[PDB]
Amino acid sequence: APDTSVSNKQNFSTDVIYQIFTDRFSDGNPANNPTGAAFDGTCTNLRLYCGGDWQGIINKINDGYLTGMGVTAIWISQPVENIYSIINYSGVNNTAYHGYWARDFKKTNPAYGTIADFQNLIAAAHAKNIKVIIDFAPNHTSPASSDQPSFAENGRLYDNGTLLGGYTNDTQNLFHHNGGTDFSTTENGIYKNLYDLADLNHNNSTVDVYLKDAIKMWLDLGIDGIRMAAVKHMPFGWQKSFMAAVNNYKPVFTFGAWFLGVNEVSPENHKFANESGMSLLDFRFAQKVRQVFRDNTDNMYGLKAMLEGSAADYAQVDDQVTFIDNHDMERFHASNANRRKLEQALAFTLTSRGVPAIYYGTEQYMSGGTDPDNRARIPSFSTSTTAYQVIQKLAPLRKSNPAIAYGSTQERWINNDVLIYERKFGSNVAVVAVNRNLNAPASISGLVTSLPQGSYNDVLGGLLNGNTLSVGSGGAASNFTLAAGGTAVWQYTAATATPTIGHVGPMMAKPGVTITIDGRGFGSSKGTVYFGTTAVSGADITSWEDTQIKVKIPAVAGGNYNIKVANAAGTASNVYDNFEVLSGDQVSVRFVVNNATTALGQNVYLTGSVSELGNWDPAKAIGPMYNQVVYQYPNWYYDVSVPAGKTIEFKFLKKQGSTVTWEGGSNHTFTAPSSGTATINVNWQP
Ligand SMILES: OC[C@H]1O[C@H](O[C@H]2[C@H](O)[C@@H](O)[C@@H](O[C@H]3[C@H](O)[C@@H](O)[C@@H](O[C@H]4[C@H](O)[C@@H](O)[C@@H](O[C@H]5[C@H](O)[C@@H](O)[C@@H](O[C@H]6[C@H](O)[C@@H](O)[C@@H](O[C@H]7[C@H](O)[C@@H](O)[C@H](O)O[C@@H]7CO)O[C@@H]6CO)O[C@@H]5CO)O[C@@H]4CO)O[C@@H]3CO)O[C@@H]2CO)[C@H](O)[C@@H](O)[C@@H]1O
Ligand SMILES: OC[C@H]1O[C@H](O[C@H]2[C@H](O)[C@@H](O)[C@@H](O[C@H]3[C@H](O)[C@@H](O)[C@@H](O[C@H]4[C@H](O)[C@@H](O)[C@@H](O)O[C@@H]4CO)O[C@@H]3CO)O[C@@H]2CO)[C@H](O)[C@@H](O)[C@@H]1O
Ligand SMILES: OC[C@H]1O[C@H](O[C@H]2[C@H](O)[C@@H](O)[C@@H](O[C@H]3[C@H](O)[C@@H](O)[C@@H](O[C@H]4[C@H](O)[C@@H](O)[C@@H](O)O[C@@H]4CO)O[C@@H]3CO)O[C@@H]2CO)[C@H](O)[C@@H](O)[C@@H]1O
Ligand SMILES: OC[C@H]1O[C@H](O[C@H]2[C@H](O)[C@@H](O)[C@@H](O[C@H]3[C@H](O)[C@@H](O)[C@@H](O)O[C@@H]3CO)O[C@@H]2CO)[C@H](O)[C@@H](O)[C@@H]1O
Ligand SMILES: [Ca+2]
Ligand SMILES: [Ca+2]
Ligand SMILES: [Ca+2]
Repeated sequence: APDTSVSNKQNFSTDVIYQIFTDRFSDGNPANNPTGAAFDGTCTNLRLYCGGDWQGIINKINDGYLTGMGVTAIWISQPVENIYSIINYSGVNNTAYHGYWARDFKKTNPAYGTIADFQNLIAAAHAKNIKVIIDFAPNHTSPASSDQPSFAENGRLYDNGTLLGGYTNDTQNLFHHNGGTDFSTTENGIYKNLYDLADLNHNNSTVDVYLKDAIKMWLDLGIDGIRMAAVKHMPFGWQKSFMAAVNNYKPVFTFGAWFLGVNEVSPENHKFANESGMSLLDFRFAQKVRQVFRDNTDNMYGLKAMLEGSAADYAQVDDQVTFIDNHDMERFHASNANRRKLEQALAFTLTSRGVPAIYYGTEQYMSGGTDPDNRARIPSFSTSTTAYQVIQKLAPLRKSNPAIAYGSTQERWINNDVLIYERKFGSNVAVVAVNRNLNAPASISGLVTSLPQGSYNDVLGGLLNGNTLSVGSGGAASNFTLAAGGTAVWQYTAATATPTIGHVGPMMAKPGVTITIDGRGFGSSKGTVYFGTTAVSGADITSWEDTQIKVKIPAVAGGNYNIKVANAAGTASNVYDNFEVLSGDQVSVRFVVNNATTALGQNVYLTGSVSELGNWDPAKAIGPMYNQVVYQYPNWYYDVSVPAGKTIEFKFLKKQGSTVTWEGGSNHTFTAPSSGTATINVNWQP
C-alpha cells in the first residue's frame, strides 16, 4: 500500500484531522441520550449532554460532509465510560459530556454508543478512507474528594465492571494524595491532581498493567491513532513505557496535549516530543498563528521565526499536530472579525509542515469564548462556506503533493504582512503566498522559487484572491501583485529519481517490530534498509513499493540509529535520524536515591548499563530527578522506562550544566521486573 493509504496508522502527515467533540457534533441516536438534569436537547446549557454520538459521526461520514471537505482523519472525544454523576459546581450542573472523566477504560461511554457502535464507526470511517484517532486520558479518573466520598463518584475506577478502588480509603494507593497542582513546577504538575481530578498513580502495578491492557483493547478495536491528554501531568518515564507497550504490540500514531502559552518555548516540551515515543500538539505553532493572524501581536517575522525554530527544535517536526484553536481556547473566529483571518490561518495550517487538525465547526465560522462557550453544537453542515471550500481545495494536496506532507520549509519572500514560503520534497514543490494585510496589496518582485519554468494556477482558484504565477528560468517569478488579504498556492509534482525518505514510524520500538518508511523514489523492487551501519534486506523487509516500505527492526543493541534506505540499484537515500531501538519490552521503574545533597542549580541524574539509561553517557543521563512531592530533598526520585527482566547496573550523578560528579564506589545493581512496576531505593555513594 502507498504512504497515503488509510491503512497507514504510523503516518498522519498526508492527512487532515477533523477534531470532533462527539456530544456536540451529531446526535444520530436519540435513544442513547442521557436523561433528566444531565441532558439538554436544545444544547443551550453547554455543560450538559446534548446528544451527539457515534451514529451521528457515522452519518456525517456517510453523507459526504467530512469527505466532501477533504477530511481524512478524525479525532474524537475519549470513548471510555465516564461517570454518570451530575456535578454541581457552585450552582451550576456539570456532566462528563466531554468524556474526560473516565470511570472504566475498558468500556464505552453509553451516550456515545456501544462497542458495536464503535466498531461500526471504525468500519464506516475506514470505508471512506478516514482514519480514527481517540482521545485517551490515563492521567486520572474523575472529580473526587477523599474527605467526602459522596461527592460525584469519588473518582472510582472500574475494570470492565469490576471496582478497583476510589479516592476515599485508597489503601492500595491507586491514586495520588498530594493535593492539587498549582502548575508551579513540572514535578508539581505531575504528582498532584489536575483540578479536583483523582490522579492515577502509575507507580501502582495494578494501575500500570490495567491502563496498558486497556489501550490494547482499543488498538484491537482498530483505532488508527491516539491523542494523549495532559501529557505534562504524567511521569515522562511512564509514558515512554506506555508508548513502548503500544509500539511493541500494535503501533499507532500518537500525540500528546502539552499546553504552551503565548510566546512560550519549552525545551522540556521539545525533549518530550523528541524522546517519549509520541509527538505533540503544536501549541508553539498555534499560538504564533493566533498572534499573527488573529490578535495582531506579532508579524510575519515572528511566524518565520517559529517555523525555523520549530524545525530545528523538534527531531520530527512533521509529526507535530498543528491547529489554530481547540476546545480549551477561545474559537479563532471572533464574531466581529473579518472572516479572511480564519481562512488564511486555515490555508496556512493546511499547507504547513506537521499534521493539521481542524476543530469541528471552524469551517462554519463558529465563535465562542473559553470552556464551555467554545463547545457549542455545530450550527450547520453547509458545504457552501468559503472556509469549507478552502479546506476542500487544500486538504487533498497533502495527499497528492509530498512536499506539503514531508517537505522542508523555506521563506522565499517576507515583510511585516507578507510571507511567501516554499515546501520541497524530492522533485515536488509547493509555494504559498499570504498577505495578512486586509487593506493593502503588496508588490511581489524578486521572488525566487524551486518551481520549474511555467505558469501556475492558484490551487485555491482565486477563492482567497490568489493569482496565477509566472515562473521564468532559475525559478524566478515575474512581478505580481499580492492582493490585500490575498492567499495563493502554486504547486508542482513529479517523479523523484532518488529514494527519498519523508517519514518513519513508529520512532521507538524493540527489534522484530515492523516500522513504516514513507517517501518517494523507493522503486518497485526490494532494496536495502539501514539501521545505522546494519543492513537489512530480503525477508525482513515485509513489503516494498515506491512510496512505502515495511521492515522489521533488526536485533541490534538498544540505542539511537539513523535510518536510511537504498533502492535495488544501490542508490542511497537521505538519512532519517533519531530512531530509538529499545533493549526489549519496557517496564516503568521508580528510582530513589537517598541523601544526595546538592548545590542550588545542580541536580541529580540517573545513568546505567542500558541505552534506556543512556549507556553511562552523562550527556544521555535521565533527569533531572525530582525531590519535592513524592520524596523530599535530599532524597530524589524519578520514574524510568527500562527493559523488562534485565539485570541493570546504574549510578547517580550530580550535574551542573555539562559538569558532572559521579557517585563513588561500585555500581548499583537491580533486575527489572518482567511486568508491572518496581521501586529501586538506594543511598547516594560518596
Ligand atoms: O485535606 C484537604 C483536602 O484535600 C483534598 O482536596 C484537594 C483536592 O484533592 C485537590 O484535587 C485540589 O483540588 C482543588 C483544585 O486544586 C483547584 O484548582 C480547584 O479546582 C476547581 C478549578 O479551579 C475550577 O476552575 C473548576 O474547574 C473547572 C475548569 O475551570 C473548567 O475548564 C472545566 O474543566 C474540565 C474540562 O471542561 C474538560 O474538558 C477536561 O479538561 C481536559 C481538557 O479539555 C483537555 O484538553 C486535556 O487534555 O485534559 C483536560 C483534563 O482531562 O477536564 C476539566 C476538569 O474537569 O471544569 C472544571 C471543573 O468544574 O472547578 C474545580 C473544582 O471546584 O478546587 C479544587 C477543590 O478544592 O485541592 C483540594 C484541596 O486542597 C481532598 O480531596 C479533600 O477531601 C480534603 O479536604
Ligand atoms: O522551578 C523548579 C526549580 O527546579 C530546579 O531547581 C532544583 C535545583 O536546581 C537543585 O539544585 C535542587 O535544589 C536544592 C538545592 O540544591 C539544595 O542545596 C537545597 O537548597 C537550599 C539551599 O541550600 C539554601 O541556600 C536555600 O536556598 O534553601 C534551599 C532550599 O532548601 O534544596 C534545594 C531543593 O529544595 O532542586 C531544585 C528542584 O526542587 C531549577 O534549577 C530551579 O530554577 C527551579 O527553582
Ligand atoms: O565500555 C567500557 C567500560 O564500560 C563500563 O564502565 C562504566 C562503569 O561501570 C560506570 O561505573 C561508569 O564509571 C564511572 C565511575 O563509576 C566513577 O566513579 C568515575 O570513575 C572515576 C573515579 O571516581 C576516580 O577515582 C578515578 O579512578 O577516575 C575514574 C574515571 O576514569 O567515572 C566513571 C566514568 O568515567 O562509567 C563506565 C563507562 O564510562 C564497564 O563497567 C567496564 O567494564 C567497561 O570497560
Ligand atoms: O542570491 C540572491 C539573493 O537570494 C536571497 O535573497 C532572497 C531573500 O532571501 C528573500 O527574502 C527574497 O527577498 C525579498 C524580500 O523578502 C522582500 O522583503 C523584498 O525586499 O524583496 C526581496 C526580493 O527582491 O528574495 C531574495 C531573492 O531575490 C539571499 O537571501 C540573498 O543574500 C541573495 O542576494
Ligand atoms: Ca444520542
Ligand atoms: Ca498526574
Ligand atoms: Ca529528524
